[PDB]
Amino acid sequence: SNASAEDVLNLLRQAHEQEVFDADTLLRLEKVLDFSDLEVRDAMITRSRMNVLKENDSIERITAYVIDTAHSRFPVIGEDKDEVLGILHAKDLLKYMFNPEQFHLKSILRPAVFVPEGKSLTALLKEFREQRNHMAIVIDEYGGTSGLVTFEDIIE
Amino acid sequence: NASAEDVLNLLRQAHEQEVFDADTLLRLEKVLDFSDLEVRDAMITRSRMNVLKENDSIERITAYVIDTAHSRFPVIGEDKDEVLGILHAKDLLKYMFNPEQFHLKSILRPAVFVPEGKSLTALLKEFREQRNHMAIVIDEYGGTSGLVTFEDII
Ligand SMILES: Nc1ncnc2c1ncn2[C@@H]1O[C@H](CO)[C@@H](O)[C@H]1O
Ligand SMILES: Nc1ncnc2c1ncn2[C@@H]1O[C@H](CO)[C@@H](O)[C@H]1O
Repeated sequence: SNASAEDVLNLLRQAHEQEVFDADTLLRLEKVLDFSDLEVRDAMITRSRMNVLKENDSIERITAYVIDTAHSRFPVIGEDKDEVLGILHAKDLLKYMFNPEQFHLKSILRPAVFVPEGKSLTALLKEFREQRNHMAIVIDEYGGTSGLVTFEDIIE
Repeated sequence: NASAEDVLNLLRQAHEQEVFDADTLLRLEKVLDFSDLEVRDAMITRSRMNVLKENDSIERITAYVIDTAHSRFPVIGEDKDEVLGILHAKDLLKYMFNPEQFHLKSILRPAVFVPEGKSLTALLKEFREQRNHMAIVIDEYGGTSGLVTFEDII
């Protein structure tokens, strides 16, 4: 026939009132339902607001910036934010705890995963869980950087 | 029981009607089929926990943290039945250019403790409210049973 999320909601609210499951479960199911309507667009941090690291910055300046912002992962850029070279994970810096003089950012930089703004959060979540990924870079329909999106932001 | 099955097949029907996609269906099914789960069911058991000893040197701590590659670690005193707090790996960066100043306890956060028989559903809720990611699971006498993470229950 034909249906809406509304019909599913009624169906579930019904089961709860018939005590098939409890209030907390009901809230969890409705949250999943609401989540299914969302896209990367809805959870991303926009380009002009991302905290990034410059390709050629010193270990001292990188480390201070990482501590200051307290993030765990950072896009690393070349000329500007439309040239993302990779992702640095804050804790990969600890490899240089005792030999900072040997710091080589390219030695610890990981490749960036790219996604479009229209991608469903359910697909993104599945891919984050599979790839053991935590951050993706969001690309606009022309190849430019639209922003970034994180696992911790979407599981909120 | 007949209540649960029924809710399920109507969820599948809503899927075949384009209400939501297969990925969502999976999430919904999981939240149901597994709504009776407890912390006990998702925990990393005591022997498999990767922990830090309170008095280990910055060298030993740092190598272990890099090797196991977790982002969070219980910190213990005498043994695993004495958890003193949780260390976030990135907080070690505080000592990058002054490793001689290392004081593990200055970067140690309070541990949260939960019972084995707590529902995952309730735990999930408390993790989200508390902006918490790890809990230490304890038995009926306060002994450590294991640890449990947001990652593992979602
Ligand atoms: N490298 C980054 N640049 C801009 N915002 C971030 C970055 N990493 C995490 N965030 C956001 O800040 C919060 C805490 O890090 C996260 O929930 C996320 O929304
Ligand atoms: N301190 C720790 N000791 C043992 N396993 C952990 C620790 N922190 C996260 N994990 C588990 O390692 C896996 C990868 O993060 C997850 O299943 C997570 O639960």
